[PDB]
Amino acid sequence: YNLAQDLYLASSCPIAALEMRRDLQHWDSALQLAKHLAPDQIPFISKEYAIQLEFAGDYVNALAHYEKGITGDNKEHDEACLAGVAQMSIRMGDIRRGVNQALKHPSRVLKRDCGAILENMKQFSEAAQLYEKGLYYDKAASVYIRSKNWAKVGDLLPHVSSPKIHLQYAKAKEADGRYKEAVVAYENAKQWQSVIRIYLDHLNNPEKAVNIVRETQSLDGAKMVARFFLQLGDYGSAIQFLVM
Amino acid sequence: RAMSSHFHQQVAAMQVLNVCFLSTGVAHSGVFATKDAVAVWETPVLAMHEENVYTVESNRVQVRTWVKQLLLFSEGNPCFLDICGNFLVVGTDLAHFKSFDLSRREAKAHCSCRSLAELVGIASLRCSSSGSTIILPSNSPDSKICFYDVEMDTVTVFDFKTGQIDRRLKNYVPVNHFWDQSEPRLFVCEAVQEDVLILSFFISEEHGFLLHESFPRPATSHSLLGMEVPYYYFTRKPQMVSRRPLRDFVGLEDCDKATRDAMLHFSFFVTIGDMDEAFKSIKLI
Repeated sequence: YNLAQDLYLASSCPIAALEMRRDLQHWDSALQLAKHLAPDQIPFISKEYAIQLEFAGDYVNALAHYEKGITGDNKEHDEACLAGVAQMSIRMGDIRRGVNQALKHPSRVLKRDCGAILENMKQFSEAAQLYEKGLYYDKAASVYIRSKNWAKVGDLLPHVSSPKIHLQYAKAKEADGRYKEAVVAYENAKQWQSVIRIYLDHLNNPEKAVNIVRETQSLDGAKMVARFFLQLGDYGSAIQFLVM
Repeated sequence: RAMSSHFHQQVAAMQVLNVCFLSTGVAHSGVFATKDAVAVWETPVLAMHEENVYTVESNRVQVRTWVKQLLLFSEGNPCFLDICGNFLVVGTDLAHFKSFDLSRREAKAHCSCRSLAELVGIASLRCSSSGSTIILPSNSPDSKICFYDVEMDTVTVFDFKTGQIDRRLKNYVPVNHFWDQSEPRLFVCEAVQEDVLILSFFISEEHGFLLHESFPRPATSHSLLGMEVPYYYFTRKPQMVSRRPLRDFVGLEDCDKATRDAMLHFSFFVTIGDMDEAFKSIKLI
């Protein structure tokens, strides 16, 4: 390939050398050649170089070539380069600038991957903001639980589609002892297992307990509520109120 | 004779009794071979664990010098020992087995007694380095193969005839099996046509079981001795050890530990189908 390039430059179609250097993934040599033959390809090739630098873990040069691969015409290429710059700056520890470019990029996928990157740096708040920006309420609730900021967890719960986070937040409330947000979370967690337990223990509403049994086929607390509430002469009707 | 042959810690022993330390490349009823100690075997199965001896008494296991530790079975006479990593599986022919931890000074029962019959005779048992995966039900061997999930406490049975895995190659029956000495998720199986073919699989918890490699047994080889990175080691038909580099592992035999681990990840993600992750693993190579 060295001799092939040396012969190509002396030919009447010099750009062919660039092509083979581009075809050989020799992006450094391709950038060296493109300064003479095809400068319009200077951005694209540079971006590709950074991509390889990104995949080789050499983020420092990846940032430089991403910011050096910006154009003024190809909107998609510019957006991809900006997303790369954002990811690199985030991985540079320049978290303020990185999240700044993260905010100003119209692509939810960038927020999706940037949340994982922040989880790699374990900055729970930034990951939560990034996830909640585009569409990811569940991941935002997960990282908020990691940060134990249950206010935002409860804010996201109406949009949270993950019952596991509902279960975790309900356990947190059980630790807090409110036993009412816990009930709603357990119901959203498909966890009437704990809803009937709370109605047996905390709210002490046998009528709502048996209504839960009738409307959801609650089993674990089905006999237990009757056992606790069978302390009356006519409470047999209660032990039959659970359909035995 | 049966020619009881074993392989462990890059040491291959065949009863003749050829011993090959392939790490150093030095060649000299049952035999068990490690780097330092080789033990020949009143026990159905016995082995060395450094200087420990796994004597198998009636419904009992003991360790003594060249009496140190005792373990009681409540479960048939144990007759299947396999030490890999820091975990030993002790199994019987009565559909029961246990896994004992060896990361500490003495063997402690990592898993309680379990009933294979309740979940599903036993041909043989083998264990991984991590010990979280624990087998062929049966006195001819059966096509189905059972693996006991210790952590999530279940069993997975793969049928050779149907190619289906039940959670609780169609004309081949397993007769021997082994494990890789470094990756707990890499398993191997020798299947004889009811000729002989070697099937390597990867056990991924989040995906299930994967078909990693499927190759006919080499002509010079007659039994599956096992593997150790990066070679499948077999007992050669009369150096009586035949080492075949793995199909993906052609060319990186002399690489360092990091590179071989990365391309191990490559092969595992190829079995998964995770092209991107295998690509990332190869990236540095």
